Amino acid sequence: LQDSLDAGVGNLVDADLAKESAKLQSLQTKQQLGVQALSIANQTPQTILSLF
Amino acid sequence: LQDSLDAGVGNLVDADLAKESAKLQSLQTKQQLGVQALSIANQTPQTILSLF
Repeated sequence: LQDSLDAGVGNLVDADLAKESAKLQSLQTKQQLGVQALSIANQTPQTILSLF
Repeated sequence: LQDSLDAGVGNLVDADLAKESAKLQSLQTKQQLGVQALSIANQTPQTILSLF
């Protein structure tokens, strides 16, 4: 019964790490893509300076 | 919400400078033409001296 209760605790709280590896690599790509998009959005306003 | 309020203040007060460049160049040309027209208007009266 104690082994069953420990297995139930593990079923209740434990994460599935094998899916987390793919989620981690995808988020690591997404964060750099977001940094690049933010850099381009920062660059965008300054083109007005060429008009003067 | 703070970002939305900042965007609304910018929508309210901010100028569109890309039109301002054209307005500035046209206003400079208009100022030069106005100085020329004022110069001719100053010159006009003094032709009376040829009659005497």
